[PDB]
Amino acid sequence: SDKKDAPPLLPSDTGQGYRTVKAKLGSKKVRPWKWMPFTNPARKDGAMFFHWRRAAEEGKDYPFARFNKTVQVPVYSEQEYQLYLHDDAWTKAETDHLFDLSRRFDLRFVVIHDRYDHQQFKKRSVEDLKERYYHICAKLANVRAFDAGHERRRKEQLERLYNRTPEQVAEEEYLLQEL
Amino acid sequence: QERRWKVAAAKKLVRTVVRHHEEKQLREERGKKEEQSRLRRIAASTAR
Amino acid sequence: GLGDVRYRYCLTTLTVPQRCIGFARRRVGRGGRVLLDRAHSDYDSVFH
Amino acid sequence: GDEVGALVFDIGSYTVRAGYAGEDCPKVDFPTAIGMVVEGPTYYIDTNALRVPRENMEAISPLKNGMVEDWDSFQAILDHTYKMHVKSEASLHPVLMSEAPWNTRAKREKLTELMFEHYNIPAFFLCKTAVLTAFANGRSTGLILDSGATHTTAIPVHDGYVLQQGIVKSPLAGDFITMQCRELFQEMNIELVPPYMIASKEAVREGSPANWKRKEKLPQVTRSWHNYMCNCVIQDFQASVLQVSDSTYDEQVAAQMPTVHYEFPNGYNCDFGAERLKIPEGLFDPSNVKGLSGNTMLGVSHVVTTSVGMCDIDIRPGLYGSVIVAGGNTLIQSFTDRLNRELSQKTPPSMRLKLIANNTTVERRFSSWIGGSILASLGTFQQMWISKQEYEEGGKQCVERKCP
Amino acid sequence: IAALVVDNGSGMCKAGFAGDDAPRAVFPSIVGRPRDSYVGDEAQSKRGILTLKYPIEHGIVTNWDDMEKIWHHTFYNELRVAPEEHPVLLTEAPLNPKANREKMTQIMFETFNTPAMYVAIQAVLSLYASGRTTGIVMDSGDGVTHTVPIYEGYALPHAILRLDLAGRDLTDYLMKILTERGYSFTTTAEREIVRDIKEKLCYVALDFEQEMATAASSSSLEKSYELPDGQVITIGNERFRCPEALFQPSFLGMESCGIHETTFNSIMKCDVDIRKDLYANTVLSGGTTMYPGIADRMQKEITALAPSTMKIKIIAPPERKYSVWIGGSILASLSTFQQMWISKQEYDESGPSIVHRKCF
Ligand SMILES: Nc1ncnc2c1ncn2[C@@H]1O[C@H](COP(=O)(O)OP(=O)(O)OP(=O)(O)O)[C@@H](O)[C@H]1O
Repeated sequence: SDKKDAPPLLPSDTGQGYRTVKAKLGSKKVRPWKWMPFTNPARKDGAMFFHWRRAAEEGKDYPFARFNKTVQVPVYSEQEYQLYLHDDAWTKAETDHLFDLSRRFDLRFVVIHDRYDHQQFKKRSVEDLKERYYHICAKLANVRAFDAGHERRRKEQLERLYNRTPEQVAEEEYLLQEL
Repeated sequence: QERRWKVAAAKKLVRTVVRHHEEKQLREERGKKEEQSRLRRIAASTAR
Repeated sequence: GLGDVRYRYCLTTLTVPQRCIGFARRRVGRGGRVLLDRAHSDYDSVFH
Repeated sequence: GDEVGALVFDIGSYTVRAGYAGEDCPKVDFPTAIGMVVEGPTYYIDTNALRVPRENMEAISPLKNGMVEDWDSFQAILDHTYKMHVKSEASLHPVLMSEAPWNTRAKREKLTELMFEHYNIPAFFLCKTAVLTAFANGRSTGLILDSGATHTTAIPVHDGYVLQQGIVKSPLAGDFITMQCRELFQEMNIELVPPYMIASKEAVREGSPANWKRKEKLPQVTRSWHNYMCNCVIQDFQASVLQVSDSTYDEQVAAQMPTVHYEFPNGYNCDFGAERLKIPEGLFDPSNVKGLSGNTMLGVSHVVTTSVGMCDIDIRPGLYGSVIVAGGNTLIQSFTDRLNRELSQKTPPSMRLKLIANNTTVERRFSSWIGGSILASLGTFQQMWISKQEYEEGGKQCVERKCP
Repeated sequence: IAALVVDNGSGMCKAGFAGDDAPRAVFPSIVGRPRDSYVGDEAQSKRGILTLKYPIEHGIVTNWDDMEKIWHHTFYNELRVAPEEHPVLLTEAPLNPKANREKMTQIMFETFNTPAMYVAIQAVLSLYASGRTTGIVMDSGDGVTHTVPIYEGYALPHAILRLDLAGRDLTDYLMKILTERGYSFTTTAEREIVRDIKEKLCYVALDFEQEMATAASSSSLEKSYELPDGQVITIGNERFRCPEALFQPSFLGMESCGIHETTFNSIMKCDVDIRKDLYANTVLSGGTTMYPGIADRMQKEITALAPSTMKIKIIAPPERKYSVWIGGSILASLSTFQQMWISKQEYDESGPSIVHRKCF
């Protein structure tokens, strides 16, 4: 945002005094703007909203539709789960719930786990979901044809380092640099 | 940034308006004083 | 420094008000208007 | 061009903020409370109809800590908002309402039902108040400390989504300080003349009991209404007098620092010394307080530590780089710096910890609404709104399918 | 060349050139649709064949075709100036919706082909006329009253309070009291004669019960007034009971707080630090805020209401009714303001939303 500094500088035409630009403005006229209804092609349901546009671009298209990209999701209903997307600890219900939720939260694993329903299904950590998603993607790749454990070691190493009591933090960090 | 620009612009504009009013009042006071001194100098020129 | 990737203010000089404004970076606000942001750098006095 | 005719409603615990998308500040800010009279909600709405004394009129709040307590009173609040402050019939304007993350999902469903069915707005959306407060500052990785009159809470947000289970709730809020100053009034015997009777200002020097007269025309007022107005008076007192110590409260320092002066509505005036510094320490350490001092009470620094800890380290470093303080209670003088030192002690400074600067009344209260204004005019966001034709099934299924 | 300062009141339209001390053209904001279209100056004379509409209610534009016609009249008849050759400064009530400001910009640039435009808040312009860096503005305009706190020229939108009584409904209440007197004034012409009676006679009393006692004890309050029909009437007790309604809206029958109470409310809504400075600088603007003695009644009222420790000063210059137009003229005459105009290029590229990017 800012750090409490001078105000922004904005474009202006009527610097000087509209005696300079009297001619440059009088000789031209504006393109007629209109409040026009539009429907974004990115909308699965064809709802319509208003906004200001030039009345020569009316109803053309919504430039932000190109931001509507989505990441893929695997598919299985009756037999692909048993044949290819096999599992022995996760039910079809839990896998489908996790997959729909991952689409909800666009494979943002942390908030995915945050939502992961702990009372419709048994508890588990983020890296379990991450590695299971990797496994399902690998299986899909095979039919359609770095290490989670070290990440757990990560979480525990950071937890130990930070939970370290302040005096030990200072002493060890001294010991850290001395050698 | 727009809020910052608007606060700074309102400050500058209101303070320029206050400046306009103060300069105007000082100009009227100076005009009265100058008229008094001009009449005094005309009196001095005639007496002289 | 900490190497923040977004706060890339830099020395700039305008053309009509031809002077070194100091640390300023360019941005597009609503309506497609290119705005220069600014810092109140401690170098502010050096730019005389 | 990214804007639509969007209205951003941000109903917190104290005041309702209604304004148009793209607006720098909320258009209107009038209190959550609302008047009542015998027959349904025969009524009185904003700071102009909620203050004139009346024959046995009673004041209630359709809200409580942000969750709706009476949907009919909420509906009439909204009706008056649209009728006068925004003065545009609601049938055309997309709306996005802010709800506290801990507000029930069923209440979100019922709110959507009321909105769409009755008011027949053509679009809708929901996004949490903490989410919107972090929205205002442009930060994906942020930690929010919201503290209004009725509740104080700390909530982290990453990727713009709340860590829904990472919610910390602490009644140590504006009402906590208000009760503390109330017991202060009682202990040193302030008689709280309500401003609405006083008609004379025979003021007196320091400490003396000021003289005054009550207007003969005054009719009887229900106790709830008088309670509300004197509560507003003591809220003004909270704003004016309270100050927070930089470090842990000390008696000798608190006495040494110069006292401050407050005058009451009737002309009674008094000077405060160490008590004003002591009071916010109650928020920062509930133990010293009367009654509301059990170990169950959790202070600000403990609240932030608890909220930060409950989330794993994949985002905790992000929380380190930005601590965002919003809501009313954060405006107590020198509260933010005290919180900053408090966290610098509680949270190991071993890694990168920064605050995020925001001071003024506009920036703290309305940062919840400012984020909503930022969203509503956002170009990509226009696809997200719940349309009426969508609503036909969305109010039930997609009010959750869409708004996390 | 000169900038056009058109102030769109709630029943009174003021126009003139930037730098002029007073609004040259003042005409009521009436528009009539025959039973062609005519605006106040001719509309007020053409009533018999005409039905009169107001395009501004409570300072917010009601419908845009009538306001279009008001601006057409303003320029081409009252000012005779070409809109294509002069910059235009428009003033709109505080808390005007975004759509209304955008439509104002659209109407100006599209229909009237103005080269440069600006929309400024009426209260801030009244402050400019007063000439104070910070202040609280009480503008009892033509159709609505607004209490606007201003810090460093920046209007604080959250604290602005609207109370929906002002000169017009006050005149209606005067018509009520005047029927109570035993007279009768119902027609539009009779309503305007009551308007003239209000302008000539009434005042804001320093003390209500005291003045009731005085009126009962003394007949001196009675003054004679001459009607267009030729007869003569006397107005006494009514001279202040109607203005008294400002501070006790219950007299109107409206169920809201009075002017001084609403000013207290607005002051409270502002940040505590600047409350002292707002107290020191209270500005009375608007058309119906220029009753005699109203300033002193306000002074006593908010001395009583406000903490006795803070000096309340009431600023009500003798021509406060035009203070908004004078502020507009001062603003348009500034060299520093010239950089704030909205040019044709900026509307052409950014559209009506440009009014919000640089013109608050
Ligand atoms: N100067 C002040 N400093 C601190 N608190 C203040 C001040 N002035 C008023 N307050 C009180 O602080 C609170 C203002 O915040 P408010 O209750 O409006 O927050 P909110 O945005 O609605 O959030 P929340 O969901 O926490 O209630 C109210 O209790 C108000 O009485």
